[PDB]
Amino acid sequence: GPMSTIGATHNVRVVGSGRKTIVLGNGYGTDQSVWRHLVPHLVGRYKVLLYDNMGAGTTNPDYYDFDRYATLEGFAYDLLAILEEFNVRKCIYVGHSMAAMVGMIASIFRPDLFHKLITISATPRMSNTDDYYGGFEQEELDQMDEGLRMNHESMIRGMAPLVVGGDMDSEAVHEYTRMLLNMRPDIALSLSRTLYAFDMRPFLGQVTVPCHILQSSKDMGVPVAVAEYLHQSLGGKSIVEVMSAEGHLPHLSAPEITIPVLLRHIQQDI
Amino acid sequence: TIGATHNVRVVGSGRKTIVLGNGYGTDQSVWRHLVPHLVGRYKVLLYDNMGAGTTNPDYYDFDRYATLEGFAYDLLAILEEFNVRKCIYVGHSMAAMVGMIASIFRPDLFHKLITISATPRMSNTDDYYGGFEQEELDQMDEGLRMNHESMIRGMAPLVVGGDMDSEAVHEYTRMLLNMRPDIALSLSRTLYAFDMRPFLGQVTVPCHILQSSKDMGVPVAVAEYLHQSLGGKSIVEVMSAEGHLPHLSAPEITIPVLLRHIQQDI
Repeated sequence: GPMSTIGATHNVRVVGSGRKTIVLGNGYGTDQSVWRHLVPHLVGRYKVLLYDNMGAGTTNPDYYDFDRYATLEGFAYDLLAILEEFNVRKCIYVGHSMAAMVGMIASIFRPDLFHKLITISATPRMSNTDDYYGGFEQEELDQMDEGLRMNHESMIRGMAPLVVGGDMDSEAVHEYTRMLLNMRPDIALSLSRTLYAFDMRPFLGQVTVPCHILQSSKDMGVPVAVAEYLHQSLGGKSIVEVMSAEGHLPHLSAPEITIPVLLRHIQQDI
Repeated sequence: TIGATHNVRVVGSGRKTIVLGNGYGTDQSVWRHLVPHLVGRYKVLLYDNMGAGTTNPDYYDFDRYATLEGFAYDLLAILEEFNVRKCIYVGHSMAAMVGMIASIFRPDLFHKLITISATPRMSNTDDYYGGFEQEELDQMDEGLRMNHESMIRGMAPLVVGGDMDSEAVHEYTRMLLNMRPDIALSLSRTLYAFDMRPFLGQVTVPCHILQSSKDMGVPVAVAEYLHQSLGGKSIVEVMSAEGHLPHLSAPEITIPVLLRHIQQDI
C-alpha cells in the first residue's frame, strides 16, 4: 500500500535546502548527471529534486513498460507520481528537450504543482508540415530511424558529436555518447520513434503556467524559429532567450554560459 | 556496479574527503542540509546502504547482511572503487557502528570517525545500560512483524522526536515505509541483537561522539561509555538538538556542530 518504488526505479534524489523546490527533468538518453554543473549553484537556496526518466541507461530496463511510454504522457504520469510521492506541493520545473514537453503536459494536468516551467532545446514537433517548420522533413526522420536500427552503436557514436556540437573529444561529447550507448537498443529505438511522432502543437494553448523558453543559437534538433513558435502558441505567459552557446545540450556542454542564464530565469518571474 | 547499486554520488573538491553513512532505513537525502556547507572545502561521497527504499530489494542479500559485518564490506568496497584513501567518516546510528567495524580492519582509511546517535548495544545487561530491556526489543520486533505500516506510522514520529508533525517526520516515515517489510524485519533484528563492545578497544582511530539529548534509541550515558571504551582518542559532545535524527530534524543546530568536529581534531 504505502510502499512506493518510484524513488528507487527513477533514481530520485532530493538535495539542497530552502523554501522553494526546483525539479530537473532530463532529455532523451541522458541521466541526472547532466545537471551536475547547475546543482552546485542551486543547493544553497533551493531544494532540488533530480530523477531519471524511465529507459535511461541508469535505470533498470525490465521496468520500461512499452505501452505506458508509447506516447509521451506516460512520462508525464511518472513526473506527477514523483511529485506526489516526494510531497512536492509546488516547484520550478527545468526540463531539457523531451522533459520540457513532459513538464508542459504535466503542468496541464496539474497546474497547481508548477510555479513555472523553464525549457531548454524544446520542440513541440520535429517534422515539417505544410504550415509548420520543425526543422526536419519526414523522410529525414525515416532515414535517421533507418540508420539507428541498422547499426545502433555506429549511429550513436556518429550522432552524439553532431548533436552536442562544437568539438568532438570534448568531455561533454564523451559523456553524452556514453549515456546514449548505455540505453538498451530496443528502448532507445522505441523512444526515438515516440519523439519522431510527438506533436504538442494542438495542446500548447492548454499550457497556462509561465514558460521560460531558452535555447542555443545553433541546435541541430531545434531551429531557433521553433522557440518563437512556442512563445506565440503557449496559453499563458512566456519569454524567449536565445543564448550565445551552441549545441543541443548546452547545460552539459556550455555550462559557463548556460548555468548563468538558467539561474537568471529561476530567480526572476515574467 | 557497486556505485550504481548503492547510489554513490561524489561532489566537492579538496584534500580531505568526507564520507557520509546513513542510519537504518534512511537514504542519503538525510544529509541534504550538511552537504552544501562541505563542498566548497571538501570532496563528499554519499551512498545508500542496501535495504534502503532507494535501492533495489532484489539485491538485498540476506546472508550477506545477516550481521553488521556485511555493511562494512560494502563501505570498503565503495571506498576502494571510488579511490578514496583516507576519509573523514560521518555515520548516523548503525552507520556509526559500521564505520567503526570498518576502521578496525582499515585504520589507514579513516582520518577520524564522527558518530551521531551511535550505540554499541541496545539491550541492557547487568553492568550496562543501553536504554532497552530485552522484552522491549522483543515487543518492537513483534510489532513490526504483526503490522509493518502501523508500527512505522507510530514509531517514526516517536523516533524523530523534537518538534511534532514536522517535515522531518514525514520524510522519515516515507523512507521507512518504502523498505520491503522482510528486509526491514531482517535488518531490525540484527540491530536489536548487535554488540560492538568487544571490538571498541580495537577502534584506535579518533572518534567524535555527537549525541542528541532525548534520543529514544541512545541514552546520554551511552556516549560516555563509548568515550571510555574506544582504543584511541575520543571526545563527546552532547547537543541541544533533540531526537534520533538531528541531522535531519534539527540541522540548524546539528550542522554547525558537525562542521566544528570535521575541522577541529583532538
